[PDB]
Amino acid sequence: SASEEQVAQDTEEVFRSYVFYRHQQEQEAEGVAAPADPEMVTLPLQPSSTMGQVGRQLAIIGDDINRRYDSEFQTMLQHLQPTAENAYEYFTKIATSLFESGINWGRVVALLGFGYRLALHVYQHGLTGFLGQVTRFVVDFMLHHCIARWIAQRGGWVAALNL
Amino acid sequence: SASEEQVAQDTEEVFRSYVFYRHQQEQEAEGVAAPADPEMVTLPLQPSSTMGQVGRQLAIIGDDINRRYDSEFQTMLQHLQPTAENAYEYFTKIATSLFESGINWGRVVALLGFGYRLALHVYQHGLTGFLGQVTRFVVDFMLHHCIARWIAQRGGWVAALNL
Ligand SMILES: [Zn+2]
Repeated sequence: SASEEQVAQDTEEVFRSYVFYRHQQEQEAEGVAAPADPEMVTLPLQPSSTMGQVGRQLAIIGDDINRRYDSEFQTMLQHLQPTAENAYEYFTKIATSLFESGINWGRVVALLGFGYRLALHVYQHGLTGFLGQVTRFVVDFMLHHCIARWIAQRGGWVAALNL
Repeated sequence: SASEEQVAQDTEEVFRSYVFYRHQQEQEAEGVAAPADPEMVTLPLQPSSTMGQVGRQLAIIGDDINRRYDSEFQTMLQHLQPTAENAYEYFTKIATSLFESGINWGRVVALLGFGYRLALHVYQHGLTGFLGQVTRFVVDFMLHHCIARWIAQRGGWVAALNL
């Protein structure tokens, strides 16, 4: 019975954990061809917590289902400028488009995936210290766009461990 | 009878307008010794709107009452690093401290003033495209820390035109 508030708070850990494990997965799948981002290795993590577990499962299942959203995110970000303002504008546009026709778990994973790709792009183009900002983009968007409320209604982030 | 939501939305314009007029004021008071930030000149503005008027009044009255908060902000920011993460951490710490003992209009102006100084510091140390991010720091903090709710309870941002 996680409240909307609690779900909204949980998203920070879910996203950090998703980023960490997705990046570990990419390193496993790509080896030396994996895009480097040490920020994604050293971020705060609590692996055995529930939300740590959830982000990790979302990273594993996204490897399969998020493939097509990803391949585009990767093409369509190539053109983004590394300022905070461009980042935010681009984030808001894509995230709004993702949810225009409603919310489902696959689109939740897609948003996390987009956050991941956005954060990695801006880092590669020299904007350091911005991973926390993308996490904030995600947490806040999920809260104000009633994604947190939706999740809470499905049983909380813990409901994702079943996917 | 502006709702909490509406007040929260209004803060964007109030802050942009405050920044614009405060920066114009600084240029008037300091001339060539005024710190340069063209971002503060070219930001979106609607001068005859209510919130445009409110930000402008807050800029004028802050010139007198915010002097001592400011002089410190100016010293205490000198040490801040121009990453988004440092910015956010420093913003959150100071803004939380400002409101620890409650909310009043002078502390509202102080927060806008801090936003102003933070935005100008990071710009001067080379972080461009970050003014919108500081505006977002302000808007969101006011909403989640029940400042918007407080203002709404006082009659909305329009209640400030009397100060
Ligand atoms: Zn928010």
